[PDB]
Parts: sequence; structure tokens; C-alpha cells
Amino acid sequence: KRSRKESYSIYVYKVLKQVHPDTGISSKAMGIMNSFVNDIFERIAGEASRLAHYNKRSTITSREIQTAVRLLLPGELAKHAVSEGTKAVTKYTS
Amino acid sequence: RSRKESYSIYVYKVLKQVHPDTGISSKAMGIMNSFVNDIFERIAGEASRLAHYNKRSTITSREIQTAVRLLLPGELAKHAVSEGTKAVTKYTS
Amino acid sequence: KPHRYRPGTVALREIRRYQKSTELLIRKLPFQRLVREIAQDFKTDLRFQSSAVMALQEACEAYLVGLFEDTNLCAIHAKRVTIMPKDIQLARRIRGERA
Amino acid sequence: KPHRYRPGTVALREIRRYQKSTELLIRKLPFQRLVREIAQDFKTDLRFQSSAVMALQEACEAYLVGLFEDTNLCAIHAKRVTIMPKDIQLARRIRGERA
Amino acid sequence: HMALKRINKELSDLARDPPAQISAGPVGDDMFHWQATIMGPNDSPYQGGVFFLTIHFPTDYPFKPPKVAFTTRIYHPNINSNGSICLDILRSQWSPALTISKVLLSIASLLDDPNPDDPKVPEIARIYKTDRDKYNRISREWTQKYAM
Amino acid sequence: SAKACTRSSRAGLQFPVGRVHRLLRKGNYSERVGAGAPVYLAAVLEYLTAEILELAGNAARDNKKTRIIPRHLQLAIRNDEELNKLLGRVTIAQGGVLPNIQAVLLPK
Amino acid sequence: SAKACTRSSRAGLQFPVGRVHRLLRKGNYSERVGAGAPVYLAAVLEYLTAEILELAGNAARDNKKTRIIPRHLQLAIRNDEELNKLLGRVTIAQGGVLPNIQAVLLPKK
Amino acid sequence: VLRDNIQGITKPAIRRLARRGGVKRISGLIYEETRGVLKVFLENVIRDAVTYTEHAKRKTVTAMDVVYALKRQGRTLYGFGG
Amino acid sequence: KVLRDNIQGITKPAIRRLARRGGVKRISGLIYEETRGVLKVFLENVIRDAVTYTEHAKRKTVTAMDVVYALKRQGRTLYGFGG
Amino acid sequence: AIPSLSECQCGICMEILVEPVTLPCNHTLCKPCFQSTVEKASLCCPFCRRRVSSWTRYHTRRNSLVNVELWTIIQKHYPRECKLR
DNA sequence: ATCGAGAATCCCGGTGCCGAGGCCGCTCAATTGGTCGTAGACAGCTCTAGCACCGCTTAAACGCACGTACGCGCTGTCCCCCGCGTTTTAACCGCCAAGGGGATTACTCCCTAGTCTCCAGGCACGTGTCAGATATATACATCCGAT
DNA sequence: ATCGGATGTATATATCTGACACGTGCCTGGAGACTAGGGAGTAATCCCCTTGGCGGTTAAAACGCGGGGGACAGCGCGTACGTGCGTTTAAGCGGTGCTAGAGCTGTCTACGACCAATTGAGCGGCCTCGGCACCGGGATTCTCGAT
Ligand SMILES: [Zn+2]
Ligand SMILES: [Zn+2]
Repeated sequence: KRSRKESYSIYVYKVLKQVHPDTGISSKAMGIMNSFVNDIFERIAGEASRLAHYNKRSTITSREIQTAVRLLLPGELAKHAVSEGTKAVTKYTS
Repeated sequence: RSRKESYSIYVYKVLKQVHPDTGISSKAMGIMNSFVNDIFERIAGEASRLAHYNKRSTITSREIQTAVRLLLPGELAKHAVSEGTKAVTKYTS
Repeated sequence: KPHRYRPGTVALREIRRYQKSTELLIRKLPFQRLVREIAQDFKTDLRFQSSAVMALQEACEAYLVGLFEDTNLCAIHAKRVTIMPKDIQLARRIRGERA
Repeated sequence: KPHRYRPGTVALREIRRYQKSTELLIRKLPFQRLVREIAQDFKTDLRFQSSAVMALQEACEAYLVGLFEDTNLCAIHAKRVTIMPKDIQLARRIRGERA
Repeated sequence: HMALKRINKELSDLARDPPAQISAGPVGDDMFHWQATIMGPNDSPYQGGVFFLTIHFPTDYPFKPPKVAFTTRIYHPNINSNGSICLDILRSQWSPALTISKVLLSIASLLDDPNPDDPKVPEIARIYKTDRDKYNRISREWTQKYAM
Repeated sequence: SAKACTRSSRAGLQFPVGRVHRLLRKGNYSERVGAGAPVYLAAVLEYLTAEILELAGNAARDNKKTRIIPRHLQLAIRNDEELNKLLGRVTIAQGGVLPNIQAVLLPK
Repeated sequence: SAKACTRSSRAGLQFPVGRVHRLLRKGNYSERVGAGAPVYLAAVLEYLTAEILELAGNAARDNKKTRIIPRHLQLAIRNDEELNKLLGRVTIAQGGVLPNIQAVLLPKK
Repeated sequence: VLRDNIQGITKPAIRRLARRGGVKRISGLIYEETRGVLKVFLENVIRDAVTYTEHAKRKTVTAMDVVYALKRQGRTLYGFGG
Repeated sequence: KVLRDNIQGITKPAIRRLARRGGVKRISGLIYEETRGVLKVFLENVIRDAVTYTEHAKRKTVTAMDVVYALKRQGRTLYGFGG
Repeated sequence: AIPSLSECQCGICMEILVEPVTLPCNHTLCKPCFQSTVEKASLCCPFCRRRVSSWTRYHTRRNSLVNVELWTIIQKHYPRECKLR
């Protein structure tokens, strides 16, 4: 058989079945969504890495990710994303 | 105190190689330091990305050569590739 | 007696038609041949995946459409409706492509 | 009887003078005050290294000089010599700043 | 403040129109700590089971969920030995519009129909899925000695 | 939160915390990766994905369709003030362009 | 070579090979770093530095000065076609602009 | 060997792109300028795509090389991988 | 010690000098307000990132390196001030 | 018609509406309650669980969150309890 | 201001096909439990430079007036895009056929990381002197009104 | 086409001052030698998918013609901007004092890496039915010549 290749298809589909329970998605649209998720992951991770390097640290904590989100996302996408991430981290820890 | 590393002395050596008479002020040397750091970061990042693309875990001299070919324009790229190849060949023996 | 539309009313219909669709506007074989010619100029005896040529076509068409939008704005700036080579040159120069 | 230059020659003289030099054309104290005002709009109780203000002034003057070059090109494109706000708006749009 | 008015209104509703088989009240001097009592559902192997639990209110209410914890323990896939409850209303899909009556009714309804998708104690859920009679007899054995 | 349940469900997410943790740790970003970075990053990614998908589904519904296609993604992205700014240098394949005819060109 | 001199002298460079090796190793670029990568990178950096310095010194001599100031670096960078493309989006502090005036604005003959 | 294939980008094929760009009227000298700028763009992208191909020691240009070159030039493309 | 309406400190002669360095021979009368707005927008965009960088470090002074990092992040590299 | 006092009670704080906001689902509630449920709750409608993230982003950056047609009625017809609020 | 003929676009109903969504088998990547070295969180002290004030020049900003040259509206000519009909060209589709090279697997060896020891290259600090800026006085190129 | 003032710019000379180029102490980072293990280079095999060729049919390209609308040049008006002068404002420079916060050092405790056994989440392959594409007929709606 072919070698295994990972993707974000099932998670994007699970997210889609929450906002719109009665809507499907094409294969090309799923490819575009996977590319978008990969691109944003790379952007945020790289900004966090540089941010941690500037302060002579060795760890990428949630603070570096928060500041990277603040730097990268536009006006209020940043506010809402920071709120969601803080909510998720607080819910995970306790 | 603290010790801060910089490319000042090597830049001065190169300057005295090309122009034995001219000096260089402080702001120009700071600009040269910034330029060297910027080019280092560009080439190193491109080489790392090339290594990641091919599922390698090392940065050899051919990754650096391909990064140089990608970044620099035509004649600059050709001359830089020649200089790097010559330096590696002279160093290995 | 034969019915003719006034000059300009069939151009707007085409504008509305082609901004509502998503297909590619260049024929596939001539573009593929041009891509192969340029590539064989770079390195001889090369092979292409079909997806490679399709991606190249997508990118080229998007670039040309954007350049034509900027060219149209440049033409309208000088109180014209006809786009001319100087409009393309000015748009490219301001965008920083040729300087 | 008093001697005065025809309108335009002193403008060219200033063009030649200010393109030959390298100093900063904006007075430092007003720019420092404006930077401090914007910063306190962002975060209160902030202090500024002098190098920070100097770097900000350098960047802003370079940006404005480039924008004025683009504005001059846009103005000449429409068979004019005065730069007008629409030239600035078109230059900003084509560069993608305002879109 | 606002949370005080909210909790007083909740208590007033609870006193005026108490639900069926659930009784809640302020256990301590402060209104933040509460005690609740739940009776086992009629169509279940939990007959005769009375359960006491504690309610701890977070400082910001109702924008954050309350903490309900069993004083005793029950043999259910969604309840561990410490008394924690695994219900989506409690933590995941909590909304400020919900009231104490709704969450207590949901907790009571959990006993009739267990949730096997994400149980707190996987082994007992697997035992129940293997055979219903064993799960019923074990639950009855625990509840005939510890519930009362 | 209580243990003995999946990390993606402890935080109430759908995107994988473990996969993102591995990608951060093996991605040549930093020497060490904290325990709370993957949760935050997964939350941000899921928020962005849901935000785009909601508008895409609305655009699909406005066409009496029931399946999202790249045209709907382009329509959703380019009509939003912040999503257009975030994805400004990005080209969506087979997405077309927004209908926009300058008012000067219209007949008078 | 003889494997007895300094690494920069063994490779024939003026830029440090050991420092570049350390910067590549500690910079979070790859898990492993080869043995000939720092030499190649140092050679490229030194070549670019020498080119820019030569052009700047030529400008300074044409200006009857014996000290490169940022104006001379700006002149050298912007006059060249390859360097200006490599450093197109970069701003030089205290560098100024090249003198040019559009032919339309000049006085009528 | 192939030669003179830039004339396969015909006049109607350029008029369609102009129409999608929102252009009502077109002069007669536009087509040659468009062909020239398109050739420049294609050369710029294909050079880096072939460079990526040669580094990997392959003889076929995959779509991922084109995607990587486009991302390298600040023209990120969605739909073909990455 | 608040500051108010300081953008009027970017006087008309300064804008004329900047235009002259840009190669402009004749200037309209409404250019100055447009230039003031553009300058304010650019300053806000840069200073926001500078302040974000300085708060991530738990500092209270905006150093030159924060400004340089913000400028590089925005695609406008600046030489001669470090890094 | 004129809404009644009981019908104008916020379902979150159980008090009178101050600066009401109406979601695209025609559910009205207090502005402080809306901000608190956006920041600390799941960022939806507290009643029907309709996702209102994009609507919030669109309307709060231009200060258009607050209902104005009904705010005048609330502030005009019932002054005393708004004053003590 | 309008009526009407010719033409393009949108609506609606029926048929069909292929690809999106669900199910099954399985392998490997994530989970859990335990241990260990070190990164960074915190307290304390030093001392650098960022801030605030005061007084004196005098340079840059401001306000006003005159006039001219450039922006803008209008008219007229002509020629070059546009819309439509006809003919020629080759793109596109379905099909078959061969083989190049991409992708996976197994084996081996040698190249790089990690550790310890040692020493000299480069950094910080201190000092002299000369390259460049400034003041002052001519020489010459250039501009503008008048012939 | 000249020619005179008149103004601004460029050239030569003295001088003096602070930044650049060099020298010295020292200490921290780089060089030298050695060992262990996995990463990558090489050889081999399989089979996917790339390239090449034929035949047909028909959608798109190429060519030509008539003409109308738009590009471009010439004119006239008047208003807004340039140039110059006198006056008011606040930038720039120096000098002093104070303290807030950046920077560095020492302890130590908890968080993150590493390793081994284990199992269920997610991936690959199969299958089927419904959503969307397409065709054909009719209703709806801009368009333009003629009033
Ligand atoms: Zn309320
Ligand atoms: Zn609702």
C-alpha cells in the first residue's frame, strides 16, 4: 500500500459539523482548508520561536504563542483568538 | 560588564585589503554589521527550510549553495558560489 | 435593419460574465508548451507533473488579472477608459516589479 | 525694479539642495511629542530610549520620501506637475497599503 | 452584588417551586456553599438511593460553571470514586442562562441512561457493555449498603 | 481538569493537542516546548477554522447549494475585513474574483 | 591542508569559521550541522562584504574623502544593479536619496 | 525542440483576462506588453522551481516545487499541497 | 501630563522639504492634511508592534531594538541601529 | 406598543436592561452581560446557542453593538430604576 | 418625457453519473508512569540614563501681498476599437502502448555530537593626533529684464 | 541673439577639536584528541504515471468590413500657488539634579526531556446512493431604433 500521509481533514470536518450541521464540503475545499491550517501554524510557530530567541530564552510557552497571535492576526481576530486560547488553556489546566 | 560580539575587526581587515588608504566611521561599521547579520539570517533560514523539505536532519554545504543560488541575483550568485566552492576545496586539503 | 448593439454594451456583458465564473481563461496546450519551452531553456530533458503545469497556470492567470485591475485604475486616473502600455508600465513601476 | 526669480526656479534649487544632503527634515521635539502621545494611547507610563525616537524618525522620513516619489510619478502620469491628494491615494492603493 | 441577586433569585425559585426528587439549599452561613440531595430514579437499579452532594460557586457567576461533587460515591460510568461527574453541561457547553434546576435534573437523568462515549471509569463501562445484568446486580449491591 | 480523558477533550477542542505538541517539538523551533503551548495553538487554529467555515457555509447557502467549494471560500474570505487582511498575499485556486465594475464605465 | 593553522587561515578567509559554526549550531536551524557549511557561508559573507566595501571606497574617493560614511554606502548600493536588487527593501540610516529630476519638470529650452 | 510558443497566448485569451480584471476598452498595443510581462513572470517562477528540483536530485518538476517557489516570491498558493 | 493635538507639529515647511527631497516641483494646497493622516497611520502601525515587543519582555522602556524588530516584521528593514 | 417591565428583564443578571444589545437571533440582553459572556463564556447566544462571533467582530469595531431603537424607550419610560442602577 | 421588436438571461422539470461520506482492518504514534539535570522565578544591590527645569540665542515658522502660469472646461477632427458574419485551424476527448524514473527496503560505514583539557583571540578601557567641519574672502556660472 | 546687473554657488586658506586608530590586560570561547551510534549513501526492485501517437468533432481563433465613440490637440479664463519681506514663536544648546528602572549575581525548586510497554485513534481501501451537472422548453428583462 501507499505510505501514510497525515492531514487535518477529520478535525476540519468535525468543526464544520458544529457551525453547519447540514452542509458538506468538497475535496478541493478541504485541501485549501488544510493548506490554510498548515500556513497559520507555520506563521505563529515561527514568530513565537523568534520572540523567544530575542529574550535569550529556551522555551516556547503559551506566553510566546499569545504574543505571536497578538502580532500576526488583524485588529479583532487577535482579541477573539487570544480569548479562545486563554479559555482553552485554563480549561485544560484545571 | 558584558561582552558583545560583532564583525567589526573582520570588516576592517577586508576594507584594508580592498582599499589600503580609506578608513571607516562608526555608523558605517554599524551598518556593515547589520548587513552581515541580515545576510547570515537569510541564507541560514533558507538552508534550514531546504533541509526540512527533503526530510534531512543536517545542513551540508550543498544546502548552503542552493540557498545562495536562490537568494542572490545572477552574477552575484555565480560569484558567491565560486568563492564558497573555492574556500571549501582549499579547506578540505 | 440588422440589429447591432452600440459599442460598449457587449463588453460590459462579458465583464459580468467572466467575473461570475471560476474557470481558466487560457487554452491548456499552448500554455503547457510555453512552460516546457522556458523550462528546457533552464535545464534540458525535464519532465513535468500535470499538477505542476496546472499550478503554474493558476498563478499566472491570477497575477495577470490583478495586474489588469491595477492597469484599469491607472487608465481611469488619466481621465481615460482605454488601457495602454504606459498604464501597465506605471502600475508595475509603482508596485516595485521593475522600478 | 527689485529682482525676483520666475516661479519654479527656486523650487528646482530646493530639489537639488535637499537631494544632496542627508539630515533629518522634521524638527525633533514635535516628532518626539507625537510619538509619546501615540504610545500613551497604546500603553500608559512608557519611557523611550533616545535611539528609539531617532530610529522612528528615520523610518518615517524614508517612508514619506518614497511615497512622495510615487505621488510625483502619478501626478506626471495625468499630464500635470502638481501632486494632489488623489495621486497619493492612487499611489497608496497600487502599493497595497489601503487596497 | 449581581451574583448575590442571582443566587437569591435562584433560591426563591427553588423554595416556591421545588423540583421532583431533588432538594437543594445553603449548607453554610455563606450562600456560596450549598448542599443538595437527590433521590434515585424510579426506573433504575438505584431504588431507595439517597445521595448528598456539595455545591461550590466560583467568584464569577453565572459566567463560569459551579462545582458539584458527591459526598458519597455511586457505581456509574460517569462518576469516579471521589464523586466527580462527567457531564457536558457541567464543563463543556455551560451557558449563563442555565439554572441550578436544569443541571440537577440532568444529573438525575444521567442515572437512567449512562453515557458510554467518554466514561470516567472505563472498566465499569466495559463491564456494563459486556452484560447489563452484571452491571445492574453490582450497582444494586453497592447501593443497598452505601446509599442508605 | 480531571485526567483519564483525551487532551483534546480536557480543553474542549477538536484539533489534536498531541499532534500539535509533536509538531512543535520536532519542528526546529526552540530547545524546549512548554506544556501549555500546544493547547493554546490548537485553540487558535480551531477558532480560525470555524470562523472561516461559518462564512463559507453562509455563502454556500446563499446559492441554494449544500457543499462548500473554493468559490465559496473566496467569497467568504474577500468579503471580511480582517480575513482579507490576514490572507492578503494568498491565492485561492479556482476562486475567481469579486464582481466589481467601476462606476465610470457604466452607461450614462 | 596542513590541519595546523586556524580554521579561517586554513580556509584562506578573514571571517571567523568557528564563530559561524557556533552560530549555525546554536541558532535552531537543524538538528545536525555539516563540517563544510560554515566555511562556505563565511566565504559568501566575505565576498559580499568585500564587494560593498570596494564600491563604497570608490564613492568616498570620488567625493575626496578617506572615510566611508553611510552616504557612500547608500551611493554604492543604489548605483549598482545587483546590490540594489538584493537590498531593495532595506533602509540605510543617514543615507539620503540619489539625485534625479524628471525631465518634464526641467525648464523649457 | 520548441520555439516561438509565446504566440499561443492569443488576443482573445488576453481579452478574457482583461474582462475578468474589469476592463471595458483595450488599445491595440496591450497584447505584446502582456506577453512580455507574462514571459518574465514565468521565467522567474520556473527558475526557482527547477532549482528546487535539482537540489532534490530529481528529473521531474513536481507541483510542490512550484508551490515552494511561489511562496518564496510572496505569492502563496492554496489547493495543490503544502 | 497628557499631550493633545501634536500632529500640528509636523508643519507645512517640513512637508515641503520632504516633497522636495522626493523630487516634487509644485505642491497642491490640500496635500498637508493627507500627509498628516498617512504619517499618523504609519506611526500607529509601527508603535503598536514596538509596544507589544516591549511588554512581552516585562519592561517599561521602548528600546531601539523593539523598534527595529517591529520595522523588520512589517517588511521595512532599517540598518544602522543594531542587530 | 410599549414593552412591560417583566418582559424587559435580562435573563442573565435578572435586572433591568442597561445599554441593551440584540443578537442576530432577536435575543436582547445587557451590554455588560454580553461582554462578560463573550470573554468568559463560550462566545455564542446564551439562549439558543447561535454562533455570533463574526457579528460581534463586525459591529463592535464601529460602536454599533448597542441597540438604539429600544434603548430610548427603556431610558425614557422607566427613568427611576435606571437612575438607581 | 415614451411603445415595441429582437435578444440574452433566469426558472423549472426530468435523467443520469460519479465522488463524497460511511464502514472495516490494522499498524504505529500518542499515552502513562517514573527519574533526573537545569532553566528560570525570585530577592537583592548597583548605577545608567531617562526625565524635568531654567535661561539665552536666533533660526525656522507664520502671515500678507502681488502676479503669473497652470489647471480645467470646451470644441473640433479623425482614426482606431468594436460588434457581427464567415472561414479556417487546432484544442479537446477517448484510446492504446511503452518505459523512465519516483518511491520503498536492506545494509553498512563514517561523520557528527558530546566530554575534558588548555590557551590565545578578541573585548573593554585608555590615549594621542589629524581628518573634517567651520569661518572668511574671491571667482565664476546662471538667471532675468531689455534690446 | 546679445548684453548688464545680480544672485547664488564653488573654490582656496587657517584652525581646532573630538572621534578614530592603536596599544595592553585578561578571560571566555574556540581548538585538539577520543569514543559511540545513528544518518545517509548505495544497490536493487516494483509499478505508477509520464510521454507519444491516431482519429474525429466542433468550440474557438483568425480575417474582413462598416462606423461611431473616444483619444488628442488647440484656446481661453481665472484661480490657486510660488516668491519675497517683516514679525512672532519656540526649537536648540548648555548646565544641574534626581531617581526609576535596566542589568547582574546567587539559591533553589519545579517543569520539561528521556525511556519502555501498550493500545486505540487515524489512515488506506471499498462501496453506494444522492447532489449537482446537463438538456429542453418557457417566462423575465435589459437594449435600441423610432416616435
Ligand atoms: Zn443583564
Ligand atoms: Zn439566541
